[PDB]
Amino acid sequence: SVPGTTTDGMDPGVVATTSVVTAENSSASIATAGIGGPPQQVDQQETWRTNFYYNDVFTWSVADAPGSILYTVQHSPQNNPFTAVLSQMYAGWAGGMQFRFIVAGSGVFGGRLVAAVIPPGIEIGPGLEVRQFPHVVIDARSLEPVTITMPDLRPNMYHPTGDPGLVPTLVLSVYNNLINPFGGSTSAIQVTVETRPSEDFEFVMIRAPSSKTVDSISPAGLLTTPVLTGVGNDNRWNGQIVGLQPVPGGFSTCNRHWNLNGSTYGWSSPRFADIDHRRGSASYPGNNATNVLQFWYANAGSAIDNPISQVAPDGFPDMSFVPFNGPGIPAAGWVGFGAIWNSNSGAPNVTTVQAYELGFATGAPGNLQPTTNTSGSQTVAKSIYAVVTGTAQNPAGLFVMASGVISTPSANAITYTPQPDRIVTTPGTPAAAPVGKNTPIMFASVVRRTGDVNATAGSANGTQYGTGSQPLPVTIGLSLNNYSSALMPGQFFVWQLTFASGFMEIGLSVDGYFYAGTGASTTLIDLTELIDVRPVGPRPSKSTLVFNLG
Amino acid sequence: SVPGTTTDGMDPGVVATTSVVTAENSSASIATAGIGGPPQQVDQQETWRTNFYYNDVFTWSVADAPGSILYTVQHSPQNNPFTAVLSQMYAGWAGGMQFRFIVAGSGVFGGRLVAAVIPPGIEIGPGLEVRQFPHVVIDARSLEPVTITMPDLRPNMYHPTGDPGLVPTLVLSVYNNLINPFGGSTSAIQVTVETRPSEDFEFVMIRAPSSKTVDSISPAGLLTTPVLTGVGNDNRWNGQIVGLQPVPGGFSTCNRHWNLNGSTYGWSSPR
Amino acid sequence: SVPGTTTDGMDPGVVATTSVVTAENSSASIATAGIGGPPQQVDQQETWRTNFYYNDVFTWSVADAPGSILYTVQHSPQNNPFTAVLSQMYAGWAGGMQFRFIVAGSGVFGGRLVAAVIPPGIEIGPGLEVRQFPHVVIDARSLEPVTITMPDLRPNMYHPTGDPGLVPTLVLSVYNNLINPFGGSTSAIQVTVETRPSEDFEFVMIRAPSSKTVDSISPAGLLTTPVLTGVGNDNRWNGQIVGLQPVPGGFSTCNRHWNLNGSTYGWSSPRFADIDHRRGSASYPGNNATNVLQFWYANAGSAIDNPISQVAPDGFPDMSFVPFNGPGIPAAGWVGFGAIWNSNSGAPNVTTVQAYELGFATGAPGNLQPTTNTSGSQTVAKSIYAVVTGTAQNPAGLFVMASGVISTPSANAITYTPQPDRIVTTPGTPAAAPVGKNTPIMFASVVRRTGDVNATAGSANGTQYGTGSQPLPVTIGLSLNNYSSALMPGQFFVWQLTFASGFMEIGLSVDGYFYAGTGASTTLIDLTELIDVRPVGPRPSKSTLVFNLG
Repeated sequence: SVPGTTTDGMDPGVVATTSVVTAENSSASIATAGIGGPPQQVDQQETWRTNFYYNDVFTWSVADAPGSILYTVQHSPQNNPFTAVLSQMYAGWAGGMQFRFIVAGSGVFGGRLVAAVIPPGIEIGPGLEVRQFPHVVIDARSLEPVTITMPDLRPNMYHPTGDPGLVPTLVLSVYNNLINPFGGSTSAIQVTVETRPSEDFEFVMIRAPSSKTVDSISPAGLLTTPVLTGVGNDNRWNGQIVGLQPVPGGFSTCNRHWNLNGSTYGWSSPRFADIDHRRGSASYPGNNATNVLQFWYANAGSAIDNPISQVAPDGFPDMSFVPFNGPGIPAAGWVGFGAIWNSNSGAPNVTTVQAYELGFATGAPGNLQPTTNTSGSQTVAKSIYAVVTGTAQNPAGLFVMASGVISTPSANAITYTPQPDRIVTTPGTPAAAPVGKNTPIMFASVVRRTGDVNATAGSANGTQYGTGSQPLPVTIGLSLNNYSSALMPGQFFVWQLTFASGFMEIGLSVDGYFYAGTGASTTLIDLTELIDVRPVGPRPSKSTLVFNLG
Repeated sequence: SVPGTTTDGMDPGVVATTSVVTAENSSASIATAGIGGPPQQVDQQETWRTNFYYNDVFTWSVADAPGSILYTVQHSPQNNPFTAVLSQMYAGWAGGMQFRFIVAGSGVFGGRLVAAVIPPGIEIGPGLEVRQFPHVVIDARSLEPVTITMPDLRPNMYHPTGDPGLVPTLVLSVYNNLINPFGGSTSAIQVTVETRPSEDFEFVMIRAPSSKTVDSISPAGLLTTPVLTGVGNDNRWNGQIVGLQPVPGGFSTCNRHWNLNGSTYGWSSPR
Repeated sequence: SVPGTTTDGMDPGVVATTSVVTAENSSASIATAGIGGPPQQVDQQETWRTNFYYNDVFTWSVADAPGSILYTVQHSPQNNPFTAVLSQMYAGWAGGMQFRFIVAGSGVFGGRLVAAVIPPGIEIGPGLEVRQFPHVVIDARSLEPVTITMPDLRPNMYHPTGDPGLVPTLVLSVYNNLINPFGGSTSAIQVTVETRPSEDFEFVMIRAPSSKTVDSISPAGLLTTPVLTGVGNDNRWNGQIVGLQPVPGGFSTCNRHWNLNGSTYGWSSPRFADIDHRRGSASYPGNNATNVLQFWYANAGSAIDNPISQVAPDGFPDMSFVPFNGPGIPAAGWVGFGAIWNSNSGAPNVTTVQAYELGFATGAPGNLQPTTNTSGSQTVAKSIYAVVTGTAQNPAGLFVMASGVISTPSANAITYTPQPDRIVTTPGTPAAAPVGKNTPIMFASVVRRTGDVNATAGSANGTQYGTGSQPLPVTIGLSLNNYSSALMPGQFFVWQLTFASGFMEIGLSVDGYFYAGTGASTTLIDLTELIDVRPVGPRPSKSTLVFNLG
């Protein structure tokens, strides 16, 4: 006898068929994937083919209404961890994949789940009625696993590895409300999804692995475990990422931000080199030239140095200029050490070296006001400390070092200084907006300031944070590879961030912005107990990313 | 007609073989380990090798997330009591070892465990994912015991007792969260691990009692009963230890402090 | 009929046996790799198993003496491009591999090659007599391919994927001098090596690919094509790598340099953050405090801030201090913008902001002399331009920004400024020395200066170069992973850099230094027409790396 309480790795449990799984589909799938040649990696006795391996886990609570979606997977060789390795030596794939669900509940629970394979060409999200497709209904009291097969319903004769085309989507939604007849704090059970290729899965043509690599067919390898723990910086301050900042209002970052199409709207390369502009006018107030505040300005659009955009010099911060006058230190400003140099010889001036506040403004000879649009604006520098003399040369130049620190009027730290009310954006960049319970996030790094240059993380004076839209390895890999055929609009590419106590998901839209499903919470995420990052793949944007840190 | 509520000492229960237990692994283990001469203590009627005996017990809480480690042991003679007695009497070993798990829960509980055998070269830590190995899943409502045999996967021809080298590792983690539908104070059950050598386990060379090398006898002898309620002094002062106090936040002492690997970072020899 | 002039991909040509290939070795290899379980990926009709795929090409000239080694490969699943993909899902391997040699010569050429499989435990290099092993002799006039099989002569019962153990080595040396009876400029032919697994090759256990990944078993993925073209920086100046600098005398870099054991001797993390030191004495000369040169110094060894070494603060340059006085700009110095800050509050001073030269010196109150050893020395800063007033506080602090520029006394550029005569090294770091015709190389990046801040690559004023020991992605990946069981001492890990016109090899020693076989040439390599980088694996250090750029 074999009890139902212990299940083998190769045991499928009960096999739950659906009208979408037909012999005609299987025979047509084999017969027309044969245009790739003989099927490859089809040995039935291989260990990667015979066992089920983990794909996901999800929670089913009593508050989950009938029709609400709990699980959604897209047909891919990236669901299985071993067909994802084998796809790096083959140029195509076809066939189906089995999905084994193990429900972890007792015999006292009620409520049921429903499972349908959704054909390609149908939008996946809320309002998709899973119970009016051909479906299967699973109890909460299932002891044995329930494996359903996802066939290859494809309009192409095989899926190329780079662009697969249209694929089905397996949806597990709530059929009936899960009930606990006991009543109390214990109202949730868990369902584990595992996966294994079907008997008619195959790869079709071989190809050299030095062709389109793992970094060009999916953005799974961009956001790996050392990137988010201690190695990757951000794309604004070049500082070690120590957290995530949820932005419930939404923001819009243009500079050093790459979308999933391999394009940018900014004026900066994916690197932190210096800001060097030629022929911008420099000036200094009054008639006396001792301890004066050096000023520099140049119209946006006349920076003919960058092969990416003519708006601003490379590495210029996309922050509005905060106005200040006299010997008063401004609040929340990008300042960076630099100098004024004569354009005719390239020689920097001896005495005009200071920490210059860099930003975007509107009227440089008159009243200095901040701005966000680059149109009709100008890139404006002005030193925050005293400079002896000052170059009043009109064709003069400005050279400012790459990384920047925070201007703070006192020793005490302030909030994260690129707030969305002052981030400079060209006309045309799309904005990150909260979709469902998923709010956009930034990537906080500890950035020191001009009030305490000894201030580190956890300083008793107060810790200072600067935020970026993307990690630098993420936007470095996004500029080098194109992932248009990896995510439709209205979809996220989700990773899982396992922590020491909890676990929580982030997702990347086609715009390039990252999202965590935290709702309206503004509390910074610690990112210190982060142990593991793994990808799970394309998911709907209107499906809440999980977030529990307790 | 045993009802399943009472299990014999020799009864394994349901045998769950993942993908590592193969016949020709056993054949390539038995034939190869003849480099230690004739195999010793191989009599499959002796009671020390036919019965399951206690090794460890562990607690499965409702707060243990999926993927959390509950019970991991490297392949060793030390996972069995009588094999640990005989391992000081011999200088090499080979073969597998069965692990019988008995879950102490009623039929009202829910949640699953996952057990895999990890191959010898793999590093075991935070990044190891155990459900993406060939595994077996065990329910919290298991009445009969479940036996998972870890075979002897090895690149060496046998395992020296002082330097076994690369061994496989049985890893038992949480597959699904443990659920009590009542809630309340009861939030943890217990699993007892019994152990018994496999059909192909053996020793080879004899050697003098108490004489091996690396993997020095685990430091169970440096901390005994009197240390706390008798002799035994401190590092800064020479007084009896009257209590322990927990510091929230941590500390750092590097004067008379020696680490697992014998080394000090500082002055002041321990006297 | 099948002519010998056209050969199939699956055609082995003639099969050249050796006494090292025996039936007892094959049967023992199968019978004892069976302890891993059933053999995996052993389907004989698979396309990756049946075809030969490219491994290497090498040149055989008339100047190559009898006994000189032309080709050397180590037994590995990294020789084949498809067993290298399959090794990411398996925990072990065993069995042999075939090597197919196609000699490209006419029937007018003379001379012969010899081929032996060398057993493990034997040193590979010059003076290894291949003609006194069991061997096979191949003409220069061979029309059909010659395939010889490399058996698995192993003392382990299988090779684990991470550490394989002792493996054989296939050596192709010269048997007889290649002769052209014609005489002239055409004195070289080419031999192509291809590879295919043997019938008894296998993988033994499956494992999850999220285990020890491709970046931990071999350093092949560290030096990839975007790293050396336009993305990677260097570990000294954080600038885009535009070339390689051959150093025929040898050098020794300690700071921000990681070896293959995952260890460093430097005082810097693999990142370019700022230099922040507490309690170093600051001073300024004379009694007047206008336009004075600010000075700062602190003894090396009293920087209690770094969790890696107490020698110097994190990010401090390993360059000797070049002395200067008065209003004279020094030559070839690390200068970086910074300030002096009061240690009791962390507040930077308003007026002491300048471009400070940073270096290592010996006597700070007396005569400032340069130094290379860190022992008995001190980290010394001194501004290169005028600073109003100056903090004379003994417990004061220094904060200098991360990246540095060159100090140049005129507008004109100079040689690459971290010359090996001034690179600061702790006592204990090993030095890069020329082995054979292979000389160590650095990684030149265009670093701008204080004489022309508009100076870029190819400037009519003159281009300025700063060199580092390693690329930043290479030393970032070397700190995260340990490759002790990837290269024995006396070996290089070679990559191939294919250019538009030529192709040339670099190799990485266990010390962490890179080598190119260029002899005594000091000419900088252009690295602009670099199109492809691929790895080839462990090779002897006393075997000249190829170099032809024409």
